[PDB]
Amino acid sequence: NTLVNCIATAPMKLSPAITNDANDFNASSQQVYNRLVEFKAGKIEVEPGLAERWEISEDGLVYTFYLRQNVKFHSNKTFSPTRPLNADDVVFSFQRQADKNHPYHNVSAGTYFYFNWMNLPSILKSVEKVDDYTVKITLNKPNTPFITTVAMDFLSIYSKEYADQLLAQGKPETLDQQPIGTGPFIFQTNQTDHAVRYTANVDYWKGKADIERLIFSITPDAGTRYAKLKAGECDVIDFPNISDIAQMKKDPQINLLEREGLNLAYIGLNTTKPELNNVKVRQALHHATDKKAIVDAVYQGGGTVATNPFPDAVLGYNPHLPQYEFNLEKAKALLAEAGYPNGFETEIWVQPVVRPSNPNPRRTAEIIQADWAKIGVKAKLVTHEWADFNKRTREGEFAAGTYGWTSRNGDPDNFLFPLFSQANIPGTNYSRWTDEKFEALLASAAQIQDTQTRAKLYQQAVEIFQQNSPIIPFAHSINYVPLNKRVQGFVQNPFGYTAFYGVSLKL
Repeated sequence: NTLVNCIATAPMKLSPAITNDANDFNASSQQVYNRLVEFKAGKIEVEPGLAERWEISEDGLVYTFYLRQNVKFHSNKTFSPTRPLNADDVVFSFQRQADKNHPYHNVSAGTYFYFNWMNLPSILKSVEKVDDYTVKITLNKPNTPFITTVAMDFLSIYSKEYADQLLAQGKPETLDQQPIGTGPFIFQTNQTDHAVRYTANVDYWKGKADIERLIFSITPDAGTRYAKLKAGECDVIDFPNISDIAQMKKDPQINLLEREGLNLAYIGLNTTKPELNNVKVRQALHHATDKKAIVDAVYQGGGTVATNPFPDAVLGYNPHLPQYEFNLEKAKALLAEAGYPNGFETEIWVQPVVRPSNPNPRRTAEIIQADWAKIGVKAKLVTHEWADFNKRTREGEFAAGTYGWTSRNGDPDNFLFPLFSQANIPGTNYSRWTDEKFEALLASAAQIQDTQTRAKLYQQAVEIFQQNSPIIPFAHSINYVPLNKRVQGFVQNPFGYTAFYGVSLKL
């Protein structure tokens, strides 16, 4: 049994702690490593990983992880472990990142993109060994999403024994280039070009994987990946051309899996601009945003109309959030009501660098421009280079624009706080909107543990946001995993990653 995974580009880094491109994770953390807790398959909730169990103190400040016993690291021709995983390995993995003086902190000229993106420098107070099987993590303030952060790829647990050996041997770089973990697959040290090869770990604590060998074959052309998948020369492909999706849905040889991405494409509105400061005007522009047309024209099937600022996989989703239905007549009337019988002139900043959240900002902008014009809003499309687009948006120069956001941990806090907190102006809160009650709900919700209590708080916060319409959500992208019919037991991951543990091959 050999699964062939055909990927578009060669993975740059085989070390999750120092990876920028989330696609590298599929070649390392996803097969070779484990985390303290792991996301349940297909879900955003966590379950025990290298921690067999954990406790959180009353105040939400202290996380205590009790480590699974008799977990072995892999070996290669350079390294054979003499002890099982313990707290030293966990402390090493966190501290390499958090402690600038740590001996491995600059190994590989490494940059801890995710540690910083998830705000651990400010959230994390300390990571301490209590005993060999107990790790105590203390936060600077309570943060419920932290438990899900711990399950993210960048917090994969490395072997300190291996790291100690390599430092002693004068080649610490090897830690990042020849990965050793506790995970379900072992990185084959003998490697060829245009491919990454793995073998099943017989000693894996969850039980040995069904598939004995994994080949990641670099196959740069989308059309070729598709062709080979039909041919059974690939079992899985990535970055399928959207043009091919419709026919893939008809192909007997293909099992096309799909689900909404944890992202949002929206029209941002600068609520400090004279006309856009007016809530009724914003509601009017919202009524004059043809979301179905946009999704239809722009995503060519690979997207869904957004009703909430996050998809229904996210905690707090509200299936009956009131909508500003597309109605130009109502839009123009609202504009008159707001004191603008002849509308006004404005700008729509077009995003110049395509992202998965929105594969065609230019066409998005054009559709909106045409409808807005019909209600007397004359919006010129404005082009900028990537860096300018971003910097002058953060600084509040824009009026309207085509923007997107992707959540990395999938928690409602990691949509609503970045987008709408006062603290993120100037910053990720492009619209500059704030509301005292809304901000209090976000803080309470981020600092409360109970799931259903959080969900109600988020639903309340989102209703306030919706009433004020500071941005106009229009789409979530759809992620696709095209599989050959032979592969069984693969579960699509909300974050987009591909894990092959638990997967089996027919025929």
